[PDB]
Amino acid sequence: QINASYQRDMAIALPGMVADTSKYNIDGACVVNEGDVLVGAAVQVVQAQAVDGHKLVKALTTGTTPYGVAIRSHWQTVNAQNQMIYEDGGAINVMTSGRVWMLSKSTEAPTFGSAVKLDVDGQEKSDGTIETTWTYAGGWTKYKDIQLVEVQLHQL
Amino acid sequence: DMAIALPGMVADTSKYNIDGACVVNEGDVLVGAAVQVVQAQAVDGHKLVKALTTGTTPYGVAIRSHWQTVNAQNQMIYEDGGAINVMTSGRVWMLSKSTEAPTFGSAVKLDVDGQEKSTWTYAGGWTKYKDIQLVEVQLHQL
Amino acid sequence: QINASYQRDMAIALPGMVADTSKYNIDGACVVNEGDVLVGAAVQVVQAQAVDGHKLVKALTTGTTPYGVAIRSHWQTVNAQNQMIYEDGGAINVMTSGRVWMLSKSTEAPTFGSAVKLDVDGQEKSDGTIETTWTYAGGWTKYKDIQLVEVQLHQL
Repeated sequence: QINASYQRDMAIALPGMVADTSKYNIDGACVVNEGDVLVGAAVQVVQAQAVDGHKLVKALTTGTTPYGVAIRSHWQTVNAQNQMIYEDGGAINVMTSGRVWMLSKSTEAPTFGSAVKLDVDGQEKSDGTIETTWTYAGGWTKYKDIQLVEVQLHQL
Repeated sequence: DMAIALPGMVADTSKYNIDGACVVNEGDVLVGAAVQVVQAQAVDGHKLVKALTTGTTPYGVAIRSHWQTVNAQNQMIYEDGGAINVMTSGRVWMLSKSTEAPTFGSAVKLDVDGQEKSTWTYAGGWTKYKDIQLVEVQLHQL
Repeated sequence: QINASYQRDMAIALPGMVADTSKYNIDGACVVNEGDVLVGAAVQVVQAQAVDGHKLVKALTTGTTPYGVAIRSHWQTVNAQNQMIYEDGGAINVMTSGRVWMLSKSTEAPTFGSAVKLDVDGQEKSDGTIETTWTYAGGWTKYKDIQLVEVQLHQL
């Protein structure tokens, strides 16, 4: 006959979400070429047009320098594979500097200020092959079986 | 006339970044001294700052604030257990122990107290105020 | 009689013009010393005043470190020699971070992300003897008998 009150907390992050409102820069004059990319994964630049002024990007592969991370957008993205993706032949929202949430494949929390190493598919890994100049921003969390890590980005 | 500058005060209005979600874990922090991140909580998002020690990587420089911190001394100080402003990118005046101005664009080195001994770079400002010998430092975020 | 209509396109850029509205930084507390500076060419620092605060700049020279690139302005520039120049003893708008259109004297288009090399006179050249931290941004065009190149400047 006694009443019961309960309490629940929200999750703090989603893949490809901008971590906070610090100094950031979005490179939005790019176009997806040769396939599709995942929100929360790194991309590489294929070529930059001399006159038209659009860069050509795709998912990261072996032996390629990353350029940025795709970020969430409720308008520019299409829903496929139960998640947000960017389809081929369309404008993309690439983040080049700032704090972002990234998909992870590691199993242990990282160290603040250490260098970020990626996997061959553009996802963070504690023992990846591709080396970057980015550093960890401190965040490390999970959303319903999806691991997320907070990454600091600076311009190339 | 007027004094030229004070420790912990931002030099110019160029690109700057200030992290206000921090707290002094232990001891007191002097305004205008470098700080380091002892522990960054993964979920809570707060950074525990401390005065620079031997063989550690600096993070930023504590700045002044007339409301966040008050003190009975002439010089401002951050008390233990209080929110702290730390600037991570931009030009700031800093405490120094050197006596001659170094070359412009040189890479500066930090003492064990958080001071400036004989990566951040020199910006070109070298003044004197009440025997403090401020130095102007450019901080980048890596 | 058959009616006719015509078409013509404008140019893309001008020497010394700011490329786009990405994150940039202009250092306006500078003074020109010992000579004239061409808009769209790199500059060097000869003395930074310790108390007054102004910086003394001049055209680039052999065995020196460049600081930035002067930009266009319709109020701070004098019209001499059928073009815009910065005269001696006047304030100059010097850019130290961002994308800019810069004078060039090479013959082949550059590759994205590679390092920039300068000539003795302060103009971009593919085999110059001066090393810079700057990179190429992909723009490469030509005004009337003038070559231009898009350059990304990082803060020194």
